[PDB]
Amino acid sequence: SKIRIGIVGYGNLGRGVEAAIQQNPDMELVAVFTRRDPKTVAVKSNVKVLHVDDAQSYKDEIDVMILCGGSATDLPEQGPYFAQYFNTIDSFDTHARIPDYFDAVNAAAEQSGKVAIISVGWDPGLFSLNRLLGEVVLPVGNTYTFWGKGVSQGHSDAIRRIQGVKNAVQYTIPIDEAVNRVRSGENPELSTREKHARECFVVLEEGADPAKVEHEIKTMPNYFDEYDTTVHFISEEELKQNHSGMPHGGFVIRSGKSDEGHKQIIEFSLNLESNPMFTSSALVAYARAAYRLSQNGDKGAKTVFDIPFGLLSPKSPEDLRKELLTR
Amino acid sequence: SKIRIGIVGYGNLGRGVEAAIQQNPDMELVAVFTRRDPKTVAVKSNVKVLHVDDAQSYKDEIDVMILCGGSATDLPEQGPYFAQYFNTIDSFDTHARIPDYFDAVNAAAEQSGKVAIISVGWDPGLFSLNRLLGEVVLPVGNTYTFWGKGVSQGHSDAIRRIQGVKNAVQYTIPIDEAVNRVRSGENPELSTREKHARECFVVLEEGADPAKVEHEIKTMPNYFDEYDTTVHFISEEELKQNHSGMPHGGFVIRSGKSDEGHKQIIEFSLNLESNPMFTSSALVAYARAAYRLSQNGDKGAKTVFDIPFGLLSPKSPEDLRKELLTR
Repeated sequence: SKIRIGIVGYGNLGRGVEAAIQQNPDMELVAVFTRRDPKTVAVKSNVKVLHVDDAQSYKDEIDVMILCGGSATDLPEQGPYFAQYFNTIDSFDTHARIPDYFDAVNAAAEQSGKVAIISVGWDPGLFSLNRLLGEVVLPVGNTYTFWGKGVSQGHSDAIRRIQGVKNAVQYTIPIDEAVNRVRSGENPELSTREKHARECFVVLEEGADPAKVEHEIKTMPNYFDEYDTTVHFISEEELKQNHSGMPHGGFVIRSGKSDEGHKQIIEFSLNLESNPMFTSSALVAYARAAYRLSQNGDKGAKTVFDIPFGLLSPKSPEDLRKELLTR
Repeated sequence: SKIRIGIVGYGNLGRGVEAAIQQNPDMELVAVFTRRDPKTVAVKSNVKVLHVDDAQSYKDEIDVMILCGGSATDLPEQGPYFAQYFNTIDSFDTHARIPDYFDAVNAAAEQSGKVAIISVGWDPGLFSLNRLLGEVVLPVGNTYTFWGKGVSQGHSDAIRRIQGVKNAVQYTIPIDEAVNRVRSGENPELSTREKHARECFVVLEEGADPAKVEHEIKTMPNYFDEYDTTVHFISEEELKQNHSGMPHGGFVIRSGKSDEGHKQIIEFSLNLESNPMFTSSALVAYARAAYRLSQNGDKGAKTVFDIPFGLLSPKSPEDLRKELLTR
């Protein structure tokens, strides 16, 4: 029998999960859940769409609910809410709130006897795994994480909420000189501004003051005041033509030394033409783990740090040992 | 209380473990065990050296025994032998024997209620993890593993067993063109001969026939006949001067696609100035896991596929969530 997946939220992430389920034949999409009236949400695979208030009635129809919502508002409620009725996966990515979200999700999942895996994706998720690995395998050394080149939704949206901006896309861009110094094993000390540049393409509103927009962008706290930021005004057509993708990538590098002074370097890198399609394929892999864990009577909140990779595969442990352990 | 480690075999690996223990303050090396008379084995940290026949008398003195022997003959007996009396880690790397070694070690570890983790290292080990990850995150695409540039002990030793060769060192070397094709997402079909070249430096015995040595090297089954192989005869002094390191490295790459055609690429790469120092730094990380698993009543044999990364850290699960989960 197939692992029965439900999706909450049908944004780029939910649409990404639906596509990943197409590539995971042990799985089937039973339902999509939305805040919206169902009738307004056109699901490509033509599965039933339903309102989230109905979801509790599907407790016995779904093995794993993959929560596709944002972290600022959707997850803080949805994580604990759905953990009461299903095993869940989410992409929660808010640094300062992780301990609280975890405790919250965990309390509900313990209560319900369900498995919740939070903060899955590539960062957090894959990259977090690699920060950890770097640090345990090479305890004397330094970890560097770089993001990009690619489109940051959050920074794009930040620019767009400026009055005077009609639309925008921002690229987060590792600065080469900084990545080469890391790669070449110099173990540099690097400030925020030395690691990433930011590059913005902006479509002005009628009557805007460019200089004022540029100024609000470059002096915005958190988003841009710590980085070299460039701004470029272009038309809507240009924004659609050249900046419609959601590529991204990055790398986690650990550079350390043996106790006899040998320079050792670990690098895990990603180069994605679709960020949300990637993130969502990870979500679905982890759903498999949540299921197998649930099936062995496990429960509670987990992160990627608690999940053995074998559980992510449909292949049996024997076949993994046979096929992938070496050569 | 420190985690109490014993080492069996004091070649490059065991000496690597000793160095890694210096970098892991939750650990202490209690004993080295050898086949040799102990008096012939000079341990740099001046820990006691003992004969392997003694080791059983040490079961209540050691938490984890890290087996540093070769896979061709030491491990196939040592794995099951020591798994009767301790938790063990090993680097078993013989593809075709893994299912049998696993079964053998597992039987003993189950019987004794001990935890054995086999085939740890960078390949197998880290790279195997990344083959697995690639494949579950990106189910539609291709995995490629390359090794080097670096010194392969096995191929060096194979050249040295030729009559007429006094000594040698061989380098396994990713062929650039093949790696670029993989990196650029072409998903090429690649033969053995297309992925790696082999490069040999050879110090002839007095009286040797160079042409004949060269011919035996290049037509040797398994080691060289499937590859473009070059041979270079040099002196002993040059071999000491320029070919004394044990560097190595490589990468595992998955190139896949979203169900909508987006090209996605995962790469995990290593660049090591000391292969054995690296491999042994991993063994010691995993020893930590073996101990935790032991302490929670777990038992039986494991591979890296069964070990959650969290268990490899000395930091609590809480501190890992806080610190490494993002940013």
